[PDB]
Amino acid sequence: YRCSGCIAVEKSLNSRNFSKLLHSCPYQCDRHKVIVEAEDRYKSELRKSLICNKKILLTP
Amino acid sequence: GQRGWFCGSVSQDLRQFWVAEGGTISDPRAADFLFSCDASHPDTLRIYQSLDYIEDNATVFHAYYLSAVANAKIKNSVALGHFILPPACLQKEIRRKIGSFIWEQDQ
Ligand SMILES: [Zn+2]
Repeated sequence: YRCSGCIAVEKSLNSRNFSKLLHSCPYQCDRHKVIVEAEDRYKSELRKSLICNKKILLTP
Repeated sequence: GQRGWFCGSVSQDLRQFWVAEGGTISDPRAADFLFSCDASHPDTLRIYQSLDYIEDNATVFHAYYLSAVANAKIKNSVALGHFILPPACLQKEIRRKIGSFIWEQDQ
């Protein structure tokens, strides 16, 4: 049974490698599909907060 | 070589186990493993709102990962992916989306 994060037993896998591991994995289980999509939403909103704020202007 | 930090809200038991067993153990600010037993208003927020978290260079794992290993044979099995600790603002919806029945899938 292949599915990154559920077979995440190999040494050297850590908090810096892990996020990229799942994203690179052709087959993902439902639990990790959900968590990933939830985390991507959070990360998107941090970015879009920085670019939007309420005062920041876009000017050359 | 396994560096790892722990937020304030972590059982000293778990920290002790990390010290006792693993790769070369060290616990700096940045580290290789990010452990926490909380995601509401502890030190962990300083991970979630770092650029590393935004740029997929930081995943927080629940420190009970160490409990699971301590109660495993040695270090085998106990995949990390089961202990992903997402921001608390997500957890309410993560649980529901996973728990829901196929005839529901509300979103
Ligand atoms: Zn999986």
